Amino acid sequence: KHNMKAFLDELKAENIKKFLYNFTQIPHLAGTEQNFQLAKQIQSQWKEFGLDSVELAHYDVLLSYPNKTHPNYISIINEDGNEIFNTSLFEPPPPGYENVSDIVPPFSAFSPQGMPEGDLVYVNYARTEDFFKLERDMKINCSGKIVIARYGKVFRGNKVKNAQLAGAKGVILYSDPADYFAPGVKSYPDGWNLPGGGVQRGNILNLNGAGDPLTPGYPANEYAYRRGIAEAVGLPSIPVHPIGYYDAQKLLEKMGGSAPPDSSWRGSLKVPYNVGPGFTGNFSTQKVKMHIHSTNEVTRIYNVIGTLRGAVEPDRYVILGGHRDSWVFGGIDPQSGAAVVHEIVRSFGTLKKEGWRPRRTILFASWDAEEFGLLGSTEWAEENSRLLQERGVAYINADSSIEGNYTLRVDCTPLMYSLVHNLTKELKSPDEGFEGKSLYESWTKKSPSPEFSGMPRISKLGSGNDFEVFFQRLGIASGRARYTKNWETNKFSGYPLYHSVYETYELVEKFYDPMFKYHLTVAQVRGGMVFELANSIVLPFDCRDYAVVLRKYADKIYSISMKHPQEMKTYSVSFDSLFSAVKNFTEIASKFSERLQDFSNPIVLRMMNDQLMFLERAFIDPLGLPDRPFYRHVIYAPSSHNKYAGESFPGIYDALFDIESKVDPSKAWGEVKRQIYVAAFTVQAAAETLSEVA
Amino acid sequence: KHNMKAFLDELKAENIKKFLYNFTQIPHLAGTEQNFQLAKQIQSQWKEFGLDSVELAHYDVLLSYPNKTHPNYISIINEDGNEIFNTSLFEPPPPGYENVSDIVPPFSAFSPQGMPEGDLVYVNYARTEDFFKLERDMKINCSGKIVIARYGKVFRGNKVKNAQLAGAKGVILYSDPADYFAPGVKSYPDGWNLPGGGVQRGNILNLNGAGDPLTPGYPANEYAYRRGIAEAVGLPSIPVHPIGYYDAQKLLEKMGGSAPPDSSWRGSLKVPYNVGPGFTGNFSTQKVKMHIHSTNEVTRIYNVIGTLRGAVEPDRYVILGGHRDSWVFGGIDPQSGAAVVHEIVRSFGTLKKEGWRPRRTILFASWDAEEFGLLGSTEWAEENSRLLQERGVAYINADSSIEGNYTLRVDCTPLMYSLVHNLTKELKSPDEGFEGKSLYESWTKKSPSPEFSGMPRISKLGSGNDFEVFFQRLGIASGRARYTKNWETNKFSGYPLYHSVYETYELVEKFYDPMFKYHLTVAQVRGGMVFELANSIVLPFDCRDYAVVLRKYADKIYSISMKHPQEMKTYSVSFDSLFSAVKNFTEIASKFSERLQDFSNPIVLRMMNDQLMFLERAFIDPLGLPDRPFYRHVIYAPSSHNKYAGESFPGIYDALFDIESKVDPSKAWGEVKRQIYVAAFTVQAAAETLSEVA
Ligand SMILES: *[C@@H]1O[C@H](CO)[C@@H](O[C@@H]2O[C@H](CO)[C@@H](O[C@@H]3O[C@H](CO)[C@@H](O)[C@H](O[C@H]4O[C@H](CO)[C@@H](O)[C@H](O)[C@@H]4O)[C@@H]3O)[C@H](O)[C@H]2NC(C)=O)[C@H](O)[C@H]1NC(C)=O
Ligand SMILES: *[C@@H]1O[C@H](CO)[C@@H](O[C@@H]2O[C@H](CO)[C@@H](O[C@@H]3O[C@H](CO)[C@@H](O)[C@H](O[C@H]4O[C@H](CO)[C@@H](O)[C@H](O)[C@@H]4O)[C@@H]3O)[C@H](O)[C@H]2NC(C)=O)[C@H](O)[C@H]1NC(C)=O
Ligand SMILES: CSCC[C@H](NC(=O)N[C@@H](CCCCNC(=O)c1ccc(I)cc1)C(=O)O)C(=O)O
Ligand SMILES: CSCC[C@H](NC(=O)N[C@@H](CCCCNC(=O)c1ccc(I)cc1)C(=O)O)C(=O)O
Ligand SMILES: *[C@@H]1O[C@H](CO)[C@@H](O[C@@H]2O[C@H](CO)[C@@H](O)[C@H](O)[C@H]2NC(C)=O)[C@H](O)[C@H]1NC(C)=O
Ligand SMILES: *[C@@H]1O[C@H](CO)[C@@H](O[C@@H]2O[C@H](CO)[C@@H](O)[C@H](O)[C@H]2NC(C)=O)[C@H](O)[C@H]1NC(C)=O
Ligand SMILES: *[C@@H]1O[C@H](CO)[C@@H](O[C@@H]2O[C@H](CO)[C@@H](O)[C@H](O)[C@H]2NC(C)=O)[C@H](O)[C@H]1NC(C)=O
Ligand SMILES: *[C@@H]1O[C@H](CO)[C@@H](O[C@@H]2O[C@H](CO)[C@@H](O)[C@H](O)[C@H]2NC(C)=O)[C@H](O)[C@H]1NC(C)=O
Ligand SMILES: *[C@@H]1O[C@H](CO)[C@@H](O[C@@H]2O[C@H](CO)[C@@H](O)[C@H](O)[C@H]2NC(C)=O)[C@H](O)[C@H]1NC(C)=O
Ligand SMILES: *[C@@H]1O[C@H](CO)[C@@H](O[C@@H]2O[C@H](CO)[C@@H](O)[C@H](O)[C@H]2NC(C)=O)[C@H](O)[C@H]1NC(C)=O
Ligand SMILES: *[C@@H]1O[C@H](CO)[C@@H](O)[C@H](O)[C@H]1NC(C)=O
Ligand SMILES: *[C@@H]1O[C@H](CO)[C@@H](O)[C@H](O)[C@H]1NC(C)=O
Ligand SMILES: *[C@@H]1O[C@H](CO)[C@@H](O)[C@H](O)[C@H]1NC(C)=O
Ligand SMILES: *[C@@H]1O[C@H](CO)[C@@H](O)[C@H](O)[C@H]1NC(C)=O
Ligand SMILES: *[C@@H]1O[C@H](CO)[C@@H](O)[C@H](O)[C@H]1NC(C)=O
Ligand SMILES: *[C@@H]1O[C@H](CO)[C@@H](O)[C@H](O)[C@H]1NC(C)=O
Ligand SMILES: [Ca+2]
Ligand SMILES: [Ca+2]
Ligand SMILES: [Cl-]
Ligand SMILES: [Cl-]
Ligand SMILES: [Zn+2]
Ligand SMILES: [Zn+2]
Ligand SMILES: [Zn+2]
Ligand SMILES: [Zn+2]
Repeated sequence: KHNMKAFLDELKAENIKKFLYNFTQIPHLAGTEQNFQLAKQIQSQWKEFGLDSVELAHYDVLLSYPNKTHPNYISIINEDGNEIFNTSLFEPPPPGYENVSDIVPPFSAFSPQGMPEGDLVYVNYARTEDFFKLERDMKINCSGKIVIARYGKVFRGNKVKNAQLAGAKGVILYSDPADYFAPGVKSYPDGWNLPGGGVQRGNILNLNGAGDPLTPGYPANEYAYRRGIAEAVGLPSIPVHPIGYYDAQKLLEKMGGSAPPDSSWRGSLKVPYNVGPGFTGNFSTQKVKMHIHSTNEVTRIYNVIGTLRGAVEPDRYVILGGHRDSWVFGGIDPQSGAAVVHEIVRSFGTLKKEGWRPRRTILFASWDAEEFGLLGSTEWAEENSRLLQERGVAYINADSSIEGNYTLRVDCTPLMYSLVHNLTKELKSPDEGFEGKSLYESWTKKSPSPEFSGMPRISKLGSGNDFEVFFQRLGIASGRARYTKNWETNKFSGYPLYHSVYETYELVEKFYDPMFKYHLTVAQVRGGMVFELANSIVLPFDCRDYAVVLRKYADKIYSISMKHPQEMKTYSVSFDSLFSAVKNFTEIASKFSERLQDFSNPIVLRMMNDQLMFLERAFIDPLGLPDRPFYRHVIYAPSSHNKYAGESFPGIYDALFDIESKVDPSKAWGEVKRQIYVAAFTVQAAAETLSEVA
Repeated sequence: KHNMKAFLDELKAENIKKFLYNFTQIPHLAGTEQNFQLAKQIQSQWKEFGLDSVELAHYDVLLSYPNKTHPNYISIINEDGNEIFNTSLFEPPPPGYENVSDIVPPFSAFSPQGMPEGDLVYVNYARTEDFFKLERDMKINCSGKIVIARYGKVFRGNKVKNAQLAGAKGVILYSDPADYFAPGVKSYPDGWNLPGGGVQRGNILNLNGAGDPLTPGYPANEYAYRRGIAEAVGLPSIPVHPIGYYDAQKLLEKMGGSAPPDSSWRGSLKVPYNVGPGFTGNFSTQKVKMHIHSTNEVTRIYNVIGTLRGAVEPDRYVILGGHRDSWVFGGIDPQSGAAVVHEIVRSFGTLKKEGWRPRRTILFASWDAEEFGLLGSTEWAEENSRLLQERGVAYINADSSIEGNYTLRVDCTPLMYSLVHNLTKELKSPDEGFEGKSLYESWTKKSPSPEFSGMPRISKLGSGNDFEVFFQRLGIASGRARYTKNWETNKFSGYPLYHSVYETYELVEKFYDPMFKYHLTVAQVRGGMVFELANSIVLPFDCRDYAVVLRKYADKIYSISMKHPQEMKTYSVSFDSLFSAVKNFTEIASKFSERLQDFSNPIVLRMMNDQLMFLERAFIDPLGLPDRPFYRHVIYAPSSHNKYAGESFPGIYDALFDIESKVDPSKAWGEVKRQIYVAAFTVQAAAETLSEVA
């Protein structure tokens, strides 16, 4: 038989291992020849595997690279202008790779050029609340200063945005061992920790969903009109560069001015973590000088798009996508994901060669330039938005399959909660001590829901990966799943070797997953989800799960507002409409579920499948969120303080944030009321898509 | 049998006559009790007629009314401040209606209040080219002047916008007998011409598709947040008032300054049509003073929405809609249309009572507040946009059925051209001399296509009626049809009694259509279109007709650009991408048509019906046109110079308009190139929705 068990049984850990080795021997940086060659290899192999069509979709997008003959570095400079200490020009390469060429040195992609010189201020994680503490409580002014911030907690582009608005003239990002060195584990190559010379690459854009900075709204095809660089979307205005903790120690050790305000500001280095500005007495005349010479360049990128045509509903698309470009070798990010996608394609293709096809069309994507701002997925979605609008059932992302070996991590739309619970109850746990137990059992034990007993945690979607355009712009039901660590406070910081040269095949094979059993489990989860979405007669979405969360989110946003009772009285701020809409959605969803269970009629079925498919779509507002036109989902958006985190009722949340500091409370509370109206209307309008159609 | 002939045969001229009489005995001004009572009557009757459900959908929108105890008028004032001539406070009511109460006096809806006093400048029709002539050629400055303009040629809101930007401090609109008095016909009540005391009411908003000025984007429901009046959309900034030609003569007769520049500036009154500014020598010290005291008021409006549920595809909607609110009695506008809709509902209901249902759902709408800016249709579409997006097959409008007795007039999407041709070939011509001939034959003879021999003229859609939100915002295939006059130069001016108290039942019964045969023909066209759209197994849309027009429109926009060859050389302005996209659309449409003719499989059928339905949808750009976010169709928009006219490739057209006057030609030609890219992309993306789906 050709059922899900047949699909799942065909997946093999040893194939995932072979693919991971094959994809990680040389760097695959976006825009480079190496990565184009890998695209062509994947295209050829997906064809061999049995897909109906496999094409490359190319775009010409703005990328950023260091200047090979004018390298980036930071100095401490004396009053005579002598550079007395310099940060490293490259990470010491790992054993056996010291002769690999074209390893891009650490840099912050899209930094502007400059050579700012100044006094340092230390800003902890450079979060919104860290700058509030500095400027409001400690009365420290960052204007004209170079800020030094530790990586962790929030997306680095948010740090840079925050520093820019505080008036900084430059930002130095570093990896503190508090966040990137687990106690009792050795540094690479002897363990999975970051060494003092390791550095985390990554872009510092704030694109808010736009994709290529030069072509917002439209694909960057051959005839595209491009914005001038001065009008580009999302580019930082001050130079930025990342460094390792050996170099950070040298910059932080001489810091003077004010003591850290409390222990949450101190990392694990042997320095005081003084906030500054500037250095202690003896070194008061020394400064820090940055030298950044990176260039932004329009560069061709290539997505591979494979199609497995549906037997019954070929005009309904289930998409499994993940990226292929990496900063260096991509041992975890992304090739641990890409190897899983490759084995999933091979398995579906095996069934296809035996005469099977899925009910609905499955599209498989190998995206390019994810590391430079989700560029490949977003340009392709811009090109194909009308097809995706009207035909897109679901998107499952497939970046890194592992970031630890402890338990499952899942973020997805509520419409997928029941699917994930049911699938994980049918899969074997790979965990020590849970032999013979379901993955649902191990996951629920290790990562309990904060809300419900005997349920696992599933988080909201924000941004930070290639599902963003599908979910936040287009309103296609999306999900993601991987294996993770037990390090809760580090959930947005990345594993220690994230975006470093040290993330290699050997890292994964020696220290993360020697038997590739966690990779196999992730392949079963991602592939099983795609299988069910593409083959179930009724789409496997439960609208009642959205009703449950909407009440949760309404209670939460009401509780934030209720911190300001006198203003709610003064400005007549009522959440009554939003609770009414949620109540209506709950009632209508319950009645729809009854009809769905109670309805031989393929028109009623498809009518009902269309209601299920367009339900996520109903939460899209074609006017977008305030000043973020490409974030259009009214229930979820990436947090304005941390792109990696999802925020619920984002338009209301942002209207309320720090509202006590707004100079015109009438205007500010008016906009809260406006956002309550938009949210109440949108929830009611989504509910009504589930009513009887006539 | 229950087929289209059965539906068409059930329609009766004598019923349309009875309904028209019933709907025109008292005024039905939007927001008044009279119009709410008519809504309730229609709701009850549509229920009686057999519809499955009939509901009222109400909204609270900004309307505008004169002040009953502080009337609007214009004076000529002497230097001592004595008002020596006053315009009328009301139109002399027609015979037998001199005791009807609540006839709203002539006013321009949404005029601000004020009492500006100044010198007159005469501006012909106040078109963009009339102001170019005044300011650029004649060197006459309208700043601080009161402008007097004749109605005709373009939407009055465009006149007001133009006058405002020329610096006018007020606008007086009047009906010149050149445009509103056909030679050799008597004035009402003895014929269909406008008497010297008649006045055309009408709104002067420039909403650009927004609907209620206080709630753009969202329905004006009970909990809506409203903009403050200072932020309202589309309100004029200077007072405006309309007058009849007896009063105009008194204002124009003393005009001095410059002679009219040529004969196209002279109307038919016995005055010189001097442009001014101000009066001739003896009267040079007299001024004109306006007194406008109208108020804008949020007021409840009511749409009636009737549903006839489809037997096979109940989640596909064919909509027949037209408005019910009138300025006064609405003899032609709108009740000649509403009477036709009423008889169409009665006929469909007769079939329903015999056991028939249409294949797809038919929705019938009686819209409110069309006269105040398409408010009822637009608020309802805003409320239901997600259902309409995903389920809307077509919208057929049904305002005035007659504006003459000469031949048919049709404006519709190219997707409906073949449907209209085929239907009209099967209907009887009602015209004298064409007894026994088809309507297609008479129509083609009287209104030949400028492009093709043996074809009739069908025009583009712009705005001016309730189809606007469905077509220009949502991208639902739309059409309209009525009987018209033989007066080509008057095609946007309105029939002589347009929006006057004199448009009564007697006007229609005596002078337009005594046998109600033209009304019956229009009912057969509108109803036949709805019947075919709701019942044909394959949707009756021909994508190849869009391919033909797209080439026409591309040739036309290229030819406009080619008036500037040196700039096209300098700025490398190429239309190659747009012609490539049109060529691709033509090829793909041809192949789709082959499959459609060549494909027992209801999934392939519906898949193909969905491709047909979403084809109009593909021309929508979710970012809208420049500074007009609610006009989203890339091929058509209402002309920026005349809301009644449709413009093709509007984004390119507006980028090119008057480009030789732009101060920064680099920037201006850059934006032309941007608009070519958007249009080429959009045409290619629409073409690709017709490709094989996988
Ligand atoms: C959740 O679904 C429910 C339906 O079960 C839906 O209920 C609707 O609520 C609206 C708003 O309360 C009701 O609107 C009323 O409609 C009547 C006519 O039916 C009007 O007369 C009312 O207006 C009068 O009263 C107002 C309030 O005092 C005054 O402001 C106004 O000036 C008038 O005096 C009012 O518009 C509507 O009837 C019901 N529909 C039902 C029960 O079928 C509710 O809106 C849904 N929630 C959301 C957020 O959409
Ligand atoms: C109408 O449909 C046709 C398909 O029948 C479609 O043709 C496509 O045209 C584009 C643009 O010309 C082609 O893009 C090329 O793709 C190749 C790889 O396939 C690239 O190597 C090309 O780039 C090189 O050449 C460029 C031009 O000199 C340089 O600017 C560039 O730097 C490179 O040197 C180029 O991107 C595409 O291959 C075809 N696809 C086909 C034939 O299948 C056409 O685009 C459609 N029209 C519209 C408006 O969409
Ligand atoms: C906007 S352009 C982004 C470009 C690039 N993207 C990433 O590197 N993404 C990594 C981030 C890893 C650290 C944060 N972890 C989470 O956010 C997280 C949430 C849920 C689940 I299930 C798994 C992981 C990733 O998603 O794996 C960048 O950020 O530089
Ligand atoms: C933006 S709010 C509009 C509110 C209101 N609308 C109308 O009165 N509409 C009348 C206009 C009649 C004169 C112009 N004729 C055409 O445009 C025309 C084109 C094609 C065909 I087939 C038939 C007629 C109408 O459509 O009948 C207004 O204009 O004050
Ligand atoms: C990754 O695997 C691919 C596929 O097996 C290898 O590419 C093949 O290499 C052989 C020998 O050079 C050629 O004959 C084939 O044409 C290639 N097939 C393709 C590209 O589809 C590639 O060598 C492997 N890479 C590494 C680093 O081991
Ligand atoms: C840090 O790097 C800089 C740049 O290479 C070094 O400064 C240069 O030193 C050379 C040789 O002494 C001079 O000829 C250059 O003019 C210097 N350039 C600049 C910009 O100062 C510096 O010596 C290095 N510092 C340390 C401690 O290694
Ligand atoms: C997850 O599994 C549950 C348990 O089998 C499914 O819920 C059952 O669905 C069937 C078919 O509609 C009903 O007859 C049962 O009453 C349901 N049992 C319940 C709710 O306890 C559920 O549909 C599955 N979720 C999916 C497929 O998304
Ligand atoms: C228009 O026609 C309607 C429907 O026949 C008339 O309304 C009816 O009037 C009678 C007598 O007053 C009542 O018994 C019914 O209840 C009404 N029916 C409705 C409202 O559905 C109305 O009188 C006619 N109007 C004019 C001006 O002739
Ligand atoms: C035009 O109308 C105005 C306003 O009613 C008339 O002016 C008024 O005349 C009365 C009686 O003589 C005075 O008491 C008012 O003070 C006047 N009002 C204003 C604003 O001037 C005027 O007489 C009318 N002119 C003509 C020619 O009929
Ligand atoms: C308008 O009528 C024509 C003439 O009957 C229809 O075109 C025919 O359609 C049938 C069915 O697909 C084909 O077999 C013929 O070859 C067509 N004849 C032609 C093109 O000359 C046309 O489809 C009708 N238009 C509609 C229904 O929108
Ligand atoms: C990189 O730096 C070199 C050496 O100074 C310079 O010649 C070249 O212009 C730079 N390349 C760029 C800016 O792309
Ligand atoms: C910070 O410093 C600059 C002076 O260089 C000043 O313009 C700015 O207002 C200061 N901000 C605060 C909060 O002191
Ligand atoms: C794998 O799990 C073991 C046992 O709990 C742990 O000691 C090891 O550190 C884990 N590896 C990683 C990379 O987390
Ligand atoms: C209308 O005019 C009267 C009489 O001057 C005045 O009392 C009232 O305020 C006005 N009504 C309005 C502005 O709605
Ligand atoms: C028109 O008149 C005013 C002076 O009242 C002036 O400000 C404006 O620039 C003038 N425009 C032209 C074109 O003369
Ligand atoms: C109706 O047609 C006749 C004959 O052509 C014409 O004389 C008459 O004016 C028409 N009526 C109207 C209102 O156009
Ligand atoms: Ca783009
Ligand atoms: Ca509105
Ligand atoms: Cl992922
Ligand atoms: Cl109409
Ligand atoms: Zn990644
Ligand atoms: Zn990454
Ligand atoms: Zn009308
Ligand atoms: Zn009208």
